[PDB]
Amino acid sequence: WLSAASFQETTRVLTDAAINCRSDKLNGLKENVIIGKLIPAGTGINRYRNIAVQPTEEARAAA
Amino acid sequence: GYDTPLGITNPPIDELLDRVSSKYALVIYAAKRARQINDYYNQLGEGILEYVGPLVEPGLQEKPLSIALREIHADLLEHTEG
Amino acid sequence: SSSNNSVPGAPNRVSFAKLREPLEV
Amino acid sequence: MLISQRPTLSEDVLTDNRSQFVIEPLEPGFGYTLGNSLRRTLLSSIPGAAVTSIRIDGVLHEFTTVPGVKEDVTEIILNLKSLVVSSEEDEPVTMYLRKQGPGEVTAGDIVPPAGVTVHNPGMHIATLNDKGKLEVELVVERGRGYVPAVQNRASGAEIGRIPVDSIYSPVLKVTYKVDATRVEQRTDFDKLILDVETKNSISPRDALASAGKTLVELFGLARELN
Amino acid sequence: MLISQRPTLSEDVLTDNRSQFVIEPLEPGFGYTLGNSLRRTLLSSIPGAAVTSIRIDGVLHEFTTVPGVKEDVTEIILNLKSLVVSSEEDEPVTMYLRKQGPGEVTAGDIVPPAGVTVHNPGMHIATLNDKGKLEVELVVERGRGYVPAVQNRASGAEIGRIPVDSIYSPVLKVTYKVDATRVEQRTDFDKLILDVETKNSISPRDALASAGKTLVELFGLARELNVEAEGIEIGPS
Amino acid sequence: LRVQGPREVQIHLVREVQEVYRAQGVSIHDKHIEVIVRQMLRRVTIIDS
Amino acid sequence: NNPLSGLTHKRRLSALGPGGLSRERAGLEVRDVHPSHYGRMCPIETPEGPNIGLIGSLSVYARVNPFGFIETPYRKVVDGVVSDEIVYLTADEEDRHVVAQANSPIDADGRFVEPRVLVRRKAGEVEYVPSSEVDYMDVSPRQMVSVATAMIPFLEHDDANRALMGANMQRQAVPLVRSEAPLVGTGMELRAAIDAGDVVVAEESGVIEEVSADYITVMHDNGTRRTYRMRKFARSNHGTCANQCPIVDAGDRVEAGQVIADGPCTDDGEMALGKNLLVAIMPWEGHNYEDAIILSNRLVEEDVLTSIHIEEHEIDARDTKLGAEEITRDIPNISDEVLADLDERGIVRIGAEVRDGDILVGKVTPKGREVRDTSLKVPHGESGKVIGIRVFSREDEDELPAGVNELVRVYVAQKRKISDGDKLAGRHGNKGVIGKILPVEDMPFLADGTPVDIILNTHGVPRRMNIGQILETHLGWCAHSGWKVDAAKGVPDWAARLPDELLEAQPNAIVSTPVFDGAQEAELQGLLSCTLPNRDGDVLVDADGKAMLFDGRSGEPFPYPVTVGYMYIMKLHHLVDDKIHARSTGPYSMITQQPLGGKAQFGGQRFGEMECWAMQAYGAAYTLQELLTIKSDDTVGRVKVYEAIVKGENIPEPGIPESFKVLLKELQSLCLNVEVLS
Amino acid sequence: HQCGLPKLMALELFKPFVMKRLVDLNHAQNIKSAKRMVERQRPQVWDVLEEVIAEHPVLLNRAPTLHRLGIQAFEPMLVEGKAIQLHPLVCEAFNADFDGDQMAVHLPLSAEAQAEARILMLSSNNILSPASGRPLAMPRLDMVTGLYYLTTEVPGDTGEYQPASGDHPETGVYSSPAEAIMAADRGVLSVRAKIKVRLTQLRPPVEIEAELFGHSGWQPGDAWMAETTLGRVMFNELLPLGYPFVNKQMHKKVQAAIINDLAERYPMIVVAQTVDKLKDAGFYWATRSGVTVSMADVLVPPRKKEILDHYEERADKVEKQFQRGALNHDERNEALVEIWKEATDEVGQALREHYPDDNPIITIVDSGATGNFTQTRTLAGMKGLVTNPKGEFIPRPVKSSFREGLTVLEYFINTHGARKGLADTALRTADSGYLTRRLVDVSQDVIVREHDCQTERGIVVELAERAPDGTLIRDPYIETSAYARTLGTDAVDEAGNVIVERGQDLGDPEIDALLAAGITQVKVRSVLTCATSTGVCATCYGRSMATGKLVDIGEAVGIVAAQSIGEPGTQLTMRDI
RNA sequence: CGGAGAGGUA
Ligand SMILES: O=C(N[C@H](Cc1ccccc1)C(=O)Nc1ccccc1N1CCS(=O)(=O)CC1)c1ccccc1F
Ligand SMILES: [Mg+2]
Ligand SMILES: [Zn+2]
Repeated sequence: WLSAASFQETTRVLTDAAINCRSDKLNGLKENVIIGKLIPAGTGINRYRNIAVQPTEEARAAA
Repeated sequence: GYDTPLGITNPPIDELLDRVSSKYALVIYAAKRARQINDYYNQLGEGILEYVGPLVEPGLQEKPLSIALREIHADLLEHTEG
Repeated sequence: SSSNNSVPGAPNRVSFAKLREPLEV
Repeated sequence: MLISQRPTLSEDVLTDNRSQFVIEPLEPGFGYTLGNSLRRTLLSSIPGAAVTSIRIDGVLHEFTTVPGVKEDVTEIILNLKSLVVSSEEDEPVTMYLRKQGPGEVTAGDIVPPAGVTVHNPGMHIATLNDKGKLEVELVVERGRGYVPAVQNRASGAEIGRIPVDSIYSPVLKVTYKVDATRVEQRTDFDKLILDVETKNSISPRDALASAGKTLVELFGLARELN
Repeated sequence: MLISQRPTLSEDVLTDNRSQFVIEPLEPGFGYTLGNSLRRTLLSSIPGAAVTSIRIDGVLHEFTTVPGVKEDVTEIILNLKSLVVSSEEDEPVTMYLRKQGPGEVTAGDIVPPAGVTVHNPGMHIATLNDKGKLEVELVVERGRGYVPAVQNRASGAEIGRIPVDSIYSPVLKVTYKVDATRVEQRTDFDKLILDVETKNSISPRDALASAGKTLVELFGLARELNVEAEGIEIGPS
Repeated sequence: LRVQGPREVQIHLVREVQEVYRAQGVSIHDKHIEVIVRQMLRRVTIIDS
Repeated sequence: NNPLSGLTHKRRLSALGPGGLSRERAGLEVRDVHPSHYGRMCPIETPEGPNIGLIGSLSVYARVNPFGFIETPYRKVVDGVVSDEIVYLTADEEDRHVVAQANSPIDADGRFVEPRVLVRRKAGEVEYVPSSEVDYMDVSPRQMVSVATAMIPFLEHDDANRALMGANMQRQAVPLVRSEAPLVGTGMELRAAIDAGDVVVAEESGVIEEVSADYITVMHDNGTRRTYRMRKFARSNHGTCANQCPIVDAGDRVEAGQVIADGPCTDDGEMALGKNLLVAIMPWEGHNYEDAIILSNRLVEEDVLTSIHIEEHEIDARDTKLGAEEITRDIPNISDEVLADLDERGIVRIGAEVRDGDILVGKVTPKGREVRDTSLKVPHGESGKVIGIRVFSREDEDELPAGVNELVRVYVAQKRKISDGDKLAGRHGNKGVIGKILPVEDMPFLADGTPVDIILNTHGVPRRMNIGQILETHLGWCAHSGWKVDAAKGVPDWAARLPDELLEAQPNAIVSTPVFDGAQEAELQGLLSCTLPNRDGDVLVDADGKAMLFDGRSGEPFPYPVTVGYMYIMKLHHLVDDKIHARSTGPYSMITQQPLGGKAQFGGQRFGEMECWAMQAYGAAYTLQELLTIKSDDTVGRVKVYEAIVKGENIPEPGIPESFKVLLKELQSLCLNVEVLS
Repeated sequence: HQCGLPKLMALELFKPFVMKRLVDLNHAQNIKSAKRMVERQRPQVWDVLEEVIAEHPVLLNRAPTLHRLGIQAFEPMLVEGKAIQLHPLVCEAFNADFDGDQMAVHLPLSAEAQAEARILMLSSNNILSPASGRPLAMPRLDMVTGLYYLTTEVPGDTGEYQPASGDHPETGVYSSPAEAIMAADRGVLSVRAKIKVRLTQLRPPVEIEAELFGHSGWQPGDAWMAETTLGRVMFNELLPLGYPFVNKQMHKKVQAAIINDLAERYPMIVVAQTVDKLKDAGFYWATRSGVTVSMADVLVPPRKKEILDHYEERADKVEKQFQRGALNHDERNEALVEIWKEATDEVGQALREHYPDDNPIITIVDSGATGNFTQTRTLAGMKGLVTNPKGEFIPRPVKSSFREGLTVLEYFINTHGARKGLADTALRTADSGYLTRRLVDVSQDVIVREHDCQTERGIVVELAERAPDGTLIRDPYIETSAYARTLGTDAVDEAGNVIVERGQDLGDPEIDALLAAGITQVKVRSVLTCATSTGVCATCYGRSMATGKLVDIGEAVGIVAAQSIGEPGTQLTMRDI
């Protein structure tokens, strides 16, 4: 309902959502932009943002 | 087969993209390594905690991201995706 | 051949016009 | 096919401040390059003298008018921008101008000290009708090129001082033409004719000598290799 | 007056016959004043020697092919035109080339007089693959710059003469560029980056020195008009 | 869509948009229009609950 | 901006207002040119934005009758004989007749030379009709254009779009320190300058008695006198300078209606909005690429395109609930060096140089001693000379508003030279910013050694269908050089219809080519083919209008001849000094803790929705997150980021922005139960 | 990859970094002193600023941001002035000219933001258009004119090649390009004169290499005789070392093809360097190409009056037939719109035939730099037919050209049309943004999520339907339907072996092989049939048009699709269906 | 710097 209300017809969407008691799972680009969270695309995806970096054993020994 | 790269365009991006699966992986790789280098520099004034300093001879005022990209180019690191 | 003759102290600017103006602006 | 004749320079005096210099023989294709090098040096890097700032008696800035003169002080600055002065000193010197009553103020009314001299009396500066008095103090200085006005903040000057743009260029107009000799025996050479016109502050010979000294100094470094 | 830059010359060696010079601290506008004059002096002032004409036995009327030689006449002309030679005698000299039977004709198979020398003896000229013979005589002179072929209006001396374009200058190629070389509140100072390529008969440093000498001599003409006129002084090294 | 099926309407829409854009001399790959048309065909209307 | 802008502003007709059209709802058919506009509203001069077609300008000869309908004069013809009897007709009246053009051949009397005449009819229709059926006739071929559009030479050679742009851009020129009238004009400049009213005109005949930079005294014939005061270095509504200069001597005799002093953009009583510059029409090394312009350095050394701009700063001292905030030089915790320019009262001294952050009026307010400093400063990027101070004090029974004691005002002026980023323009819709300013030593120069002042690219002329600039360049070279038609044995056939007094001219001659009745192509060719030599005795521009130039950087002559001449360039009020802005931190809005917007507010650049779309398409998540959280409205993130940067640390993580909380509060105010589940 | 940034703006954007460095270098004792020093712009801050801004990327944006390339990252370098210096090769991407435009500058702070700006958004990494794959950072306008002039062969020029005449050998053959350059400097040779040259550092074309060296290869340093012009040697020296010699005149399309080949066969750094070199050469040679505008260059057709009289006779005959009872109003109007259309065409043809081939206007138009021949005909021929307030053509033509000057009644209607066009443009630009916003919203959550759904469905693309008599004719609209797609099933011809395997990018070589084998239709993978629950898979989407390789697993393709569809909406005019 | 209006640039 957040994405729909931010697009068009805010009043109608809000009244329908209130009557139906809709719950918004914040899974989307516009919703994450609104709440200030990392968008689930590009470099904000789990497989990318959770990379672990460390020097190699040989490079560490060469120190 | 190319003229010497100059400035932000060094090391070549084509060379870097061989080390990783995608460009996003390269972005996160370099960002995390740069954060590690900066933490090392900051803590050096107090003491070593968990990090390793530049693995390549840094420049006179080279910034952490450039050092991280040079270390990635000259194979010295390893990363694991999530 | 000039442009204007009504204003007293006007510069003498010569015109290429071939038509006479019956009415003044 | 080795010509062993060295170039020689000769002058033709068209008038007091205009002359032609002829240089020949030259290698084919070398006339334009030499001519343009000389022209650039003449037009850019010849030292001279110019007025750096002035101080009029009863004014505080250049956006005002003097009572009795028909020109606003800005127009007086623009008129003074056309002065040609030759200075023999190496430090700033001050000239004085003073006029009273009906008449015209011209560049011949300036009183220069020893060394400095005004070269174009009759220039025209302002006109005083009946009750106008003009008393302007001028500062002459030496330099080269074009230097914009130096603000009072940087110079630590008072409020009455009015900095002015300086143009230390004694040269006026320069051009060249090349006469080529292309015979079928390949005994070719060029002929360069350079015209120099100065604004009466110096002679074209002196400007050419200054350019030659500058160019010799610059090209002496490339010969240091040996 | 006195300048405040004192330009300095630097060299980068890219090969034994190619360098790249730099004159960094030049006043604004003196990059183009110096670069074009220096390039022209490099390319058209240094003296040298080259083959001016040749005469090949067996070809008089039609310049298409030489019997017993794989290569046509134009290839021979281009090969001899690439010979690097140095001569001292002012007047033209005459060489001779002659190899008999199968083999490879090389620039080292000629015997020049004591006044001439060949700097690339290994250069290839022609191959004899039909049990033939070759006999060509070369004419070498001294000069400066590039001189196209001079037509032989007086053919009475010989009818087999073939004039060729002479590359007298020992400098082959030159280029220059200008950039910006300052940050101290000023980004308008010029740079000059010459890229000189020369023959095997002289190194680029010697060519640059000779060009500087010639330019100094040329501008001494202007300097002599008034020896006490005021200019600009770079100052002592 | 009611007569021929979803694939036919998909090709119809893609062809119509592509021809409208080609008439002016603009080149766009079909994959973008396919993305949009895919987004336009995602639901079904119920008949019997 | 200048007299032309105000004159055209007064003669303006607008369709939108309390009882008119809407700037958005208006359709495409109310913005169109109607056949009934001919002679009543100009079809060229309109805005370019959403007001396209809704605001127009009155025509030259038009007037409004008592009922409010625009009229226009027509010359009556009887039995095919054009008489001299002007009658004004409304559109509905005009629709009942057929009117011929002003360019209809005549035979020294009213009789039409040709048997059939092309005439205008009711609904925008033209037909050939016998000469005995013609009712009326236009009074000139410029009856449809307006004042600003009538000052474009060779208008009929320019397409509508570029003519519209040129008419609009003539009203944006800034007055320059010194003015000069065009070499080639049209004649609608003397009257335009006189009617605008920025010049001083002699009301009655007399002899000038005393002339000074401040006044003129005229001794009338009947023994009376009248003194005219000149407004010097005044400030316009747009910050320009309005300075008047006398142009008469101490013994000259004047006539009633004669111009007695000049104005901002006037030269001898004629509009002078620009300068005449020697132009080249070649492409040059990519510096004039894609509408950019290349200028010589002479235009800066000689103050050719210099302007004076004046700023106004004011501060007031209120009563305040705390009480009695005062203007004085005693400001706490300020070095005595910083107070050097202030006088005893507490205001700067006239003639003092002021820079950014400098004190203009020292003031202290009792915030509660607790007296703080609330002095007047010089805004960012502003400087100049203090040229005047006006102070109103309630103690001197001044009509000040309620609750204020002092209202000091300060004026600072600065001269601006031409620099990269400033906007130039000609009269034919050609515009561009200054890409570069070259030394005089490396500009293309003619055989006699004359550098060219400006270089315009070739690739912009033929595509935009404004070929009147090339014709203006040719005629400008002809006028500057001078000419003499060699009519030794009769006048040449191309000069048969050329007016006498136009067969010869001196160097720097001013000529006029009216808007629709001016110079032809054959006449231009003829004039180009016969021009006077230069000082040495050589002709630099050949019969094609093209000259052979030299390369100023290498000295080699360019392989092919280039087109050179003189055209009229104006300096537009779009200077880059007023457009550069940067920010790192500053004021924030109170309802939502986001940066303020505006150069004057020291605001931030908006990162709208389409930029967010672009960032999402790139796949850049961290950049977008930081832009939205820690650069805009993360109250603690901002301070933490600043601390981290001023130290050697790395940036922290962001948090919830304040706008989301404001949205939640508004939704709750709408009686909606919004909750965040975890 | 560089942009010029004003010093005064750089000092303000990088304020905290400059303060930190001032404190570090002992120019101030605390942060307040450094802050005041920066506020006062003391002479000690510029030196530290120069080093502070080094290798710190900066984002530049110009509104409206119609597509992705409206934001790009550069490497700032301080300049003197208050205007920003923009590279000429990014104007097309930004859609920016220099008549008064302005741009915004943004500074990334964190390490991740800098990494994104330096990898994802760098200007030299975005050369190709994401919507179609065509290059956007390539020469245009002045550069095209310069390269077209350089790589042109003019018969019978100076120093041209001459065969042996029986008394002297061949003339016009040079032993190296250095000798040719020396001859050109001496004025004995022309850059556009056909010659014979010996080349050792340029790779011969495929035919010459095959018939001259064979198997082994060119092996730089091998000499071969070329028959071209000197300008073409100069142009080919600006291309990579191993690129085969190109002997052609460089129309804009030829340059675009060259750039596409380089992009698809070389790393992007080489492509960026090549485009920089081409920019330099084109700008240098456009100055010496001798293109100007003068009224002597605007030639008028020599027989316009005769053609106009010929067609006026037809118009008069039709009008008199209407005056008699033979046809109604509409028939007369249609007949008069015809006749005059043909007259305009004939005048255009005569104008085209009259002009010389080296005229500046003809050269600019034919070079592909900018413009078209309709404008040339309007300028030098006649404008032609105009349109009524309803859009229909008027039966009366405008017979004057802008070189002669339209009359006052031919200018009124011209202005009517021009203002109508301007208003329509405003309405169209207002209408396109709404469609773009709706398209973005509908498909904002279509994102690549897998690498392969292993689906067996697909779509069939015609791919050069066959001819009736028997022949394969390539389908005109094949690059937007068959290229950048993955195969769904093996391609087999007349019971033969598979020509292209399943899961192939299906580029130019694959399509050419398919056409040679004699197979028209091929089944491909499409997003319309992707089986992934959320988003799409890389194989179904296929190649990424911007990158030229299989799309990544995080790419947001819906926004790219929306921006690609909606961007060319103003060009697409708003013209009972 | 909260709101309304007017004008202008791309
Ligand atoms: O038509 C011409 N010129 C007329 C000239 C005119 C202007 C004003 C009043 C009366 C006549 C025109 O501008 N019309 C006009 C002006 C504005 C809007 C509509 C109209 N029209 C078009 C001709 S329409 O279909 O009959 C009826 C409506 C003309 C003259 C010479 C050569 C070619 C031409 F196309
Ligand atoms: Mg623009
Ligand atoms: Zn799939």
